[PDB]
Amino acid sequence: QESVKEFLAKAKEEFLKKWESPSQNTAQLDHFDRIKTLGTGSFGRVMLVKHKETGNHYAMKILDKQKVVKLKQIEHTLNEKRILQAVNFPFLVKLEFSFKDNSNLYMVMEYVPGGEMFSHLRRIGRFSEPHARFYAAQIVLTFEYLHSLDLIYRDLKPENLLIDQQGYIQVTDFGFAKRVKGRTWTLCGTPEYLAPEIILSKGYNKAVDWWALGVLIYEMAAGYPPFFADQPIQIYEKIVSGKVRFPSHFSSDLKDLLRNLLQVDLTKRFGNLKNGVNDIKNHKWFATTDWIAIYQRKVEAPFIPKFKGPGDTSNFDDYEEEEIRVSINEKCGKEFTEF
Ligand SMILES: O=S1(=O)N[C@@H]2CNC[C@@H]2Oc2ncccc21
Ligand SMILES: O=S1(=O)N[C@@H]2CNC[C@@H]2Oc2ncccc21
Ligand SMILES: O=S1(=O)N[C@@H]2CNC[C@@H]2Oc2ncccc21
Ligand SMILES: O=S1(=O)N[C@@H]2CNC[C@@H]2Oc2ncccc21
Repeated sequence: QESVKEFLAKAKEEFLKKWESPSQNTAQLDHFDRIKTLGTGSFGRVMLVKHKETGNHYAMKILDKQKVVKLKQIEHTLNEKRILQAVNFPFLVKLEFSFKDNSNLYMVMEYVPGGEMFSHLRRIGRFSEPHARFYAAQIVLTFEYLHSLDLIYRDLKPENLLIDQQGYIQVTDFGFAKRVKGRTWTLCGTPEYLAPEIILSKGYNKAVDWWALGVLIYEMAAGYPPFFADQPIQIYEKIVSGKVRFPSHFSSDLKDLLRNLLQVDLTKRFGNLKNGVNDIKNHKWFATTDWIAIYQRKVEAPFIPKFKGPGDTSNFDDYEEEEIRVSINEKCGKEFTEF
């Protein structure tokens, strides 16, 4: 379709302009009041903050430079910020500011008060097929966009998909995203969502995102992912086996789509064939989907999260509140020069 081609051509032009001249150092920490920790991990956390001058709320991802270095995440962190400042798509979180100080890297993003899809999925148990399909269509369009820019996302899972005030998805967490022409090799991602070629240490490509979409759609519609176990090695054995069991409540169209996304041979996997994303968009399971209406955000969402206002944190959970320390001395300045 000419409209799609012209759209993706302009999308790549606009991405490349920002990719080649990234923004840096667009705020500082004391421009914000810290409100609450929204999530925490091994080298950083995300905090709800309020900008003092404007009153606007934001999600501030804070990465400890020393821990980033220790966990060998320098390149990944530089990828994340460079990609986020260059992308623009309705279902991608907007990066509003970035900056660094003696201790930390900061990415200040739009705050999405509806919470993680993970929470709603576990609360409701499973999504109906129409509900899962509404979210899946947004991911399909987002991956069509990212892949057209030579970006691989590499961290699709329910915790990384926030639900906004209109009930639409905002993809967060570009920590593993990478601009790749051709193949890449890093072992990264969450075990349940890894394609076989990642587990087998192969050079892999954007087809791993389409595999992860298969896992996500299965998990949304079943309530649990297709490959699970207590030990990652047992998960990996199931992933590489070519065996998936579907709940009997799955429609035949859903099972067919999932057999083609959860295709262990990457050369036969939907999204990675000659017709690319169109094998997915034209699949029977998406027959009711108005792709343009989804992109234009004209479809009524199946679900609007309950929240009281732009600063409401009720849909996020409670974490120990720790200091945001900024050392009197600069740490790892050389490593993060480009940030
Ligand atoms: O609530 S989160 O902390 N959940 C996830 C944990 N890391 C990926 C997601 O990061 C976030 N990004 C923006 C806002 C909130 C969050
Ligand atoms: O639900 S939104 O208020 N927020 C979302 C988060 N930023 C992108 C989305 O923006 C929107 N665009 C159109 C209608 C509604 C919305
Ligand atoms: O620790 S790494 O092995 N992590 C990533 C794996 N492939 C890209 C990165 O390669 C590296 N380049 C230089 C030093 C260390 C590494
Ligand atoms: O609380 S809102 O859903 N509605 C508000 C009423 N006037 C506009 C405001 O829009 C919002 N913008 C960002 C987050 C939440 C909201």
